[PDB]
Amino acid sequence: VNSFSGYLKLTDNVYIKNADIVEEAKKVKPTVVVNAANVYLKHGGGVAGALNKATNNAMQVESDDYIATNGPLKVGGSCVLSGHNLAKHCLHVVGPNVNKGEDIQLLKSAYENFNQHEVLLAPLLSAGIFGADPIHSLRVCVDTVRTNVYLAVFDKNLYDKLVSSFL
Ligand SMILES: O[C@H]1CCC[C@@H]1Nc1ncnc2[nH]ccc12
Ligand SMILES: [Cl-]
Repeated sequence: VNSFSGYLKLTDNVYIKNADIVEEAKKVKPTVVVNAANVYLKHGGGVAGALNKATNNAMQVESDDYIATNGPLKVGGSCVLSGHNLAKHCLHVVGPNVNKGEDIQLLKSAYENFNQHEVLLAPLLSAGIFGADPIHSLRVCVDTVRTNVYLAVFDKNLYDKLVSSFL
């Protein structure tokens, strides 16, 4: 039993809700919140900009030190950093950005990072301003993640579309 509330159950391990991931994180304080990161951990917009804003830019400060030490992530890769005031940990995961020409096949690799954590609050990778089809992202999530994932979908219209079209 966990404290996630109001989710629709899609499969044995995947749950979905129309919610602002920032407000959800502040309520649940999950062990792991997933960020929709880029390889530079430059948290400018979308989920990343919103999460970082909610940390008062502490996420960005921590991320800049991470990059200065380690260099950029790989597309499809991840790193674990602090969750600041939102969660114990933030798993920064880089899905391919279609608006940069990146290989959509890398979306499965991106979701594989979730399997290193027993429970996660997460967005749909590569959706939104990353330019992929969210229906496809949900399908890859369900077919790749085996741990317990609670998906927050900001856009109510998209949420309803994702539920109604889910196979
Ligand atoms: O699932 C994500 C992945 C792409 C579209 C969805 N959008 C959001 N859902 C919830 N909170 C959010 N805060 C900022 C953006 C956002
Ligand atoms: Cl977005």
